[PDB]
Amino acid sequence: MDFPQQLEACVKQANQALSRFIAPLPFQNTPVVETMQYGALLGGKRLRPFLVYATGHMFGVSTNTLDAPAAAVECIHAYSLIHDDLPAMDDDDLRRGLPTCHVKFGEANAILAGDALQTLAFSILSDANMPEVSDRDRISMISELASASGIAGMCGGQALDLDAEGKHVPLDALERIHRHKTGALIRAAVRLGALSAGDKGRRALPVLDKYAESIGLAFQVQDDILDVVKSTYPALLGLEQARKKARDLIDDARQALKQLAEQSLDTSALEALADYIIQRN
Amino acid sequence: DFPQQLEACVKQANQALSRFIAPLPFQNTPVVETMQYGALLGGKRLRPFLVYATGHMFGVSTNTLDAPAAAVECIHAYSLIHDDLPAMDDDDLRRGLPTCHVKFGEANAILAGDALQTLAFSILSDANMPEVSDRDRISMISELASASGIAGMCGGQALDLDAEGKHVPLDALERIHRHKTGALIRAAVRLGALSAGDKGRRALPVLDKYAESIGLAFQVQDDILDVVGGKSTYPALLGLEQARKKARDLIDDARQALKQLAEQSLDTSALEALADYIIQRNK
Ligand SMILES: CC(C)CCOP(=O)(O)OP(=O)(O)O
Ligand SMILES: CC(C)CCOP(=O)(O)OP(=O)(O)O
Repeated sequence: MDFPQQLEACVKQANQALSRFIAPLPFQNTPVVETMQYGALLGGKRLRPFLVYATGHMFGVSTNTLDAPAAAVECIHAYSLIHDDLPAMDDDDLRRGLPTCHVKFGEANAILAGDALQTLAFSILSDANMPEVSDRDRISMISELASASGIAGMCGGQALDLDAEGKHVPLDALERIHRHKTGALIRAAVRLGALSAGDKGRRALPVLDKYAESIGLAFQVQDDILDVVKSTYPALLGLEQARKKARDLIDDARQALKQLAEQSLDTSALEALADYIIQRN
Repeated sequence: DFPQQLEACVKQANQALSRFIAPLPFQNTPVVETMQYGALLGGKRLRPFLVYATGHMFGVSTNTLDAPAAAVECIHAYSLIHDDLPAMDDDDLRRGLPTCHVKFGEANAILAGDALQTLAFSILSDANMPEVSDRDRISMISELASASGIAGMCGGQALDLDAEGKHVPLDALERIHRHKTGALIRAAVRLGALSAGDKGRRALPVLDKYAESIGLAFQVQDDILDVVGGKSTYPALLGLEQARKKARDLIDDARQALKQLAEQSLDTSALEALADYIIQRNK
């Protein structure tokens, strides 16, 4: 199967995993729970779950066990978008070809839905059945998701980003904003997949981190290029050197995978992802 | 002496809170300045009091209890920052001072509340709790999450909104409170007990009774004090004096639940003083 079919397949897996935890929730007939479902399940590429699944599978972890961190990272991802769309934030009327949550359900419902999705990520990690995941590793997973999603990571990146409005920050500052705003949660997806496998996965982390941060930045560069085809990669470097940048970052990602392949790990899915990113634009 | 124990637990909870907020990165950013303003300035710290009092009953150290005390207060703090927003309760003032969104703008207030919720989970998974088991630590995280999310606090805030000016009946009103404020108050007690482990876990059945009783009693008493100190309240549905009776009956339950524990060599004096304080407050 081609990567487009793989993405379709993961989207369906990520979607099941998501609904398996969302459907048993109380208050289903309320605007807020309806907003949570709209905001979490309708559209999206599910790249964070993909990373959890792909990384976990390399270490021989079942899809059942991985459904948990895959849904949990997507819950953090979904909540951030709901809050980021708010008029006080990015103020978006449309997302995923659909009116954003605050437009459809109202700001209060959007605020609460986002708040509750964050919490659900932690309930999932602390409650989901993961038969071969030790208690120590589960705490590492929770700890990782929390530092990556909070002020040290995602929130902290969003803070920096709003502060950078109208400041035309240099490339190094820009990459720092991205590393925290999106890099941290993408690194978390990979880290949760490997922690899932225990000590074996825990040893591949320094290399997996390099892969994750590199593809995290490569995604942002491609997004920026797609926008033209605040500071952005193209605005700072010019189109050609932004394309070069994405190519450089994917090379960095492949070097990381090279180290994993040398440890007899199947990097095919992670390699397929680097391939998909660089063929973009 | 109890009003002095409260001031003592407040200064302590604040220390705990600062312990976990101060070393965070980006200290010189509006968002972080907002988390500090919202978490630390003003408040009675009753949830932390519940954590400290329940834990101390089992001889758990304060240094250890600083974690669950700070974590529950972060959840509480974040809920107020978000609830104060114009789209929600729309409050310009709180604790006698401008609210977060008024002082720092909505964007910051939104982000700071989000980051405080995350911090609660970073505290429970990272804090040094030398005597706390991994299975218990996990139970402490699971509990905070269930109590704070759609099944607890957020779900209560929703029920409360979806009921905007609907004159809900008594059962619906109690359901709103049970989730909106009861769950987190019970979580405070449940976390204090969990840190102790086995001894604490066996006390939960009775501790929950105490927690649920005082949780509702706080709300009934708030309603009473709003009257003598449309949306449904206890005096509006029951009558002022029937609301007082209701609060009094709740504290009785709380005292009885505690007897059962004091009947197992547990010093319930602090939890007793709190139950008495609830029903006795005049402002
Ligand atoms: C483009 C956009 C505003 C949506 C943000 O999410 P994202 O593009 O980081 O999500 P993925 O790159 O993981 O698909
Ligand atoms: C004044 C008053 C007791 C009402 C404040 O209620 P709150 O929920 O903000 O805090 P408590 O639960 O500690 O009372």
